[PDB]
Amino acid sequence: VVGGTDADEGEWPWQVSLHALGQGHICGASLISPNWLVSAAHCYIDDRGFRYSDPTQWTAFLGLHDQSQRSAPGVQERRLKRIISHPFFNDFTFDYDIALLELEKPAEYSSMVRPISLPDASHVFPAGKAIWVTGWGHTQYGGTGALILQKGEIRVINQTTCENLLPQQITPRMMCVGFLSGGVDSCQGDSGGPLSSVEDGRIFQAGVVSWGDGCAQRNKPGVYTRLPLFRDWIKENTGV
Amino acid sequence: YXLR
Ligand SMILES: [Cl-]
Repeated sequence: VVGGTDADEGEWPWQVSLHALGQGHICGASLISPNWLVSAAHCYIDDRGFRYSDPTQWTAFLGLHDQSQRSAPGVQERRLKRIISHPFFNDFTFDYDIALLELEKPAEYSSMVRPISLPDASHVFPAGKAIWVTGWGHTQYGGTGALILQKGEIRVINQTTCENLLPQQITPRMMCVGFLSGGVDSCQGDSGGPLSSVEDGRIFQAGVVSWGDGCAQRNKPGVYTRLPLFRDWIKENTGV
Repeated sequence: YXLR
C-alpha cells in the first residue's frame, strides 16, 4: 500500500498473509469462514523455479500484524489443502482473477482472527464510494514491502472512466478503485487481499487486489476483482 | 495482451 498508514492491532482481522516456501510473504487473502479464504488466482500461477500453483508450498498466517513477528500471540499458521482458481481465469489478461483457498484445519475466531462478510450478488459499491485496502505490499512502486500491515482509504471509480484510463485492459469483472490524483493505492504484495467497505456498523468485502499500472500514479488507479458477481461460485465451491 |  502506497500512501497508507499502519493498521491498529486487530483492526482488519480478516486480512491474511500468504507465504510461499522459502520466499516470505507473496500475496494477501481474506478469511470468509473457518475453512476458506478468498485471494487472487494470479498468485497461484507457476513460473520457472517455483510452483505457486502447488497448495502444499503455501503457508497462511491469520491474525498477523507484523511480518517480523509471525510467532506473536494470536497468530494462527495454516497449510492449504487446495486452491480453487476460477475456471475462467485468464493469465494473459487477468480476467476472472479470483481463487478460493481451503485451510488444512479451521481457524478459531478471536480478537485477531475474524471473517469478513461477503456481498450478495445484488450488492452494489457505487462509483465515488470510499472503501479501504489493506496489505503488506510495497509502499512505493519498486520498493520493499511493509512489515506492519498498512491501510489506505480509496474511492470506487466509474467503470467507463476505468476502461478509458487503462484501454483494452479492463473487463466487467474488474473495478478501478483509488484516486485519479494517485497518491494512495495498493501495490506489489497486496495482490489477493481484500477491499473492505465499511458501511450501520457493517463491513463487506468489495473486491480483491489484482493489478495496476505502476502504483499510486495519477490517472492509474488500482484494479480489483469485483466480488458480488462471484457469490454463487463461492457458495457452490465452498458451501460458504 | 501480456499481464503476467
Ligand atoms: Cl476523499
